[PDB]
Amino acid sequence: AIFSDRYKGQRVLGKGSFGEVILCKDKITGQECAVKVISKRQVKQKTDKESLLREVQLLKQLDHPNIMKLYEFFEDKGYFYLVGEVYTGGELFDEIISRKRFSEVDAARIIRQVLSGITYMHKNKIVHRDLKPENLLLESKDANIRIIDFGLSTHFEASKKMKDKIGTAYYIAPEVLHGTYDEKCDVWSTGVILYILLSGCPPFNGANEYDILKKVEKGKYTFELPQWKKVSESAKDLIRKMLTYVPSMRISARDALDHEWIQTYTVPSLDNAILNIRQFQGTQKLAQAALLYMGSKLTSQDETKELTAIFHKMDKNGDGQLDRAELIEGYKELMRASAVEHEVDQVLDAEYSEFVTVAMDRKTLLSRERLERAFRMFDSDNSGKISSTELATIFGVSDVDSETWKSVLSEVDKNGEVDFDEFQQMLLKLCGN
Ligand SMILES: Nc1ncnc2c1c(-c1ccc(Oc3ccccc3)cc1)cn2C1CCCC1
Repeated sequence: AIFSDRYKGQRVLGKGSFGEVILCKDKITGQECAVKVISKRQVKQKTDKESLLREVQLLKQLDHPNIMKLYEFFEDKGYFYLVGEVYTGGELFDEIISRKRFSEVDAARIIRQVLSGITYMHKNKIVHRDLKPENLLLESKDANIRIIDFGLSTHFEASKKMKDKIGTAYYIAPEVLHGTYDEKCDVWSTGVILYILLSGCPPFNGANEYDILKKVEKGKYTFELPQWKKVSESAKDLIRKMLTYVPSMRISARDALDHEWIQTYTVPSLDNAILNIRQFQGTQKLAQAALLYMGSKLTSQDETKELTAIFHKMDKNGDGQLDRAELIEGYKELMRASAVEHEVDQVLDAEYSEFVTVAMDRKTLLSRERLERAFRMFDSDNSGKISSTELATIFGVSDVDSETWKSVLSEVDKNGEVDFDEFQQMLLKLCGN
C-alpha cells in the first residue's frame, strides 16, 4: 500500500521528535490526520522490523482519552509514515502562559490526565522515555490532553543534532542516560514538569546541555525558591516521591494517581510561576527557532546550488530562461508529484535565478517569521533589544560556544545589546555567512 495513494498533504505542522509532522487528508473521506514522517536516512533503527511492526499493531489497538490515537503505519524505501489523530489546541505550555490565573488545581487536573495516560500505557508495557511538555497536545480551554510520541524511543536511536535535542535534558530521567531504565523514567519526567508548573523553573538547570545533564546525574534539587512558599506540602511531597533517584524506590504512575494531592486538588494564583514559565518557554522557543533558522538557511543554500546546477543542465538552449514544464521536471529531479506541480504553480504565480531566490525564500520565511515572532515574544518589555545575559542563555541552550558567538557579536556590535536584525546577522555569521 502507498501512503500518497490514500493521503494528500495539506499543511506542515512542524518539526517533532524523529521527524517532521504533516497535516494530511484522506482522498476519499476528507478525514484530517496528523502524520509523522521519519527519514530512514536521518534515523537509525534500534530494533528489527518485526518488533517495530508489532508495536505499531498494538498501538493501533490501544485507546485512552489522554493518549494520541494511532490509525495507520506505512513504510517505503526511505520513510516510515505514522498516521494518527490531529489535535488542535496546540502545546500545553503556550496555553498556560496565556492565562489570568494558574493554581495547584490546574496543575493537578493536568497531571491527572498525564498520569492516567502513562498508567494506561505502562499497563500495556509501553514506555515514552522522551516525555516533555512539547509531547503534550491539547485536544481542542477544558479540552483533554493527548500525549504524543509514545513508543518511538524504543525503536529509534535519539538524534544527535542539536535542533532535535533542544530542551530534552531538563526532563530526562538519570537512569535513561546510563542505559538501565524502565517505565519509572516516565514518572521522573512527569515529576520535572510538575516542578515547573509550580515554580516556572526547571529543578535541574544550566547554561548548556552538559551542565543540566550533570545536575540530573547528581539528582539534587530544592524547593528553596520563595514561590515554593505558596505551594502545599503534599505537592512538594509528591514531587519528592516522583523525583526519587532509584527507580525501584520511585512511585509508580498508578500510585501517584492515588496521592493526597491528586485526590484533593481534583485557592490563590501562582503568578510568579506563570512569569517564569513564560520566560522559560520563550527562551526555549527562541533558541529552537534560531537553530531551525540556521538549519533552513543551510538546507536552502545546499538546495539552491543543487537546483541551479539542474536548471543549468536543463537550459539546453543557453539563454538563462526556461518554461514551466522544465521547472517541474527540474524540481522533481531535486527530490529524486501533485505537490510539486502545485508548489511550482505557486512560485510561478509570484530567468531561473529569480525563481530559485523566491522558491527558497518560501522556506526561508517559515522559519524567518517563526524567528521574528519568537524574538518579539521573548522581548516581553517590547524594548526591541536583547541583553548579553539573555544572549548567553539563548546561545548556551543552543550549545553555541560562548567565545564563538561573542566573537560574532563583536563584528556587528562594534559599539551591550542587540536588536532583531543584529541577532539575525549574528546567526548568518554563525552559519558561514
Ligand atoms: N497527531 C498530531 N496532531 C497535532 N500535532 C502533532 C501531532 C503529532 C504526531 C507525531 C507523531 C505521530 O506518530 C506517532 C505518535 C505516537 C506513537 C507512534 C507514532 C503522531 C502524531 C505531532 N504533532 C506536533 C508536531 C509539532 C507540534 C505538534
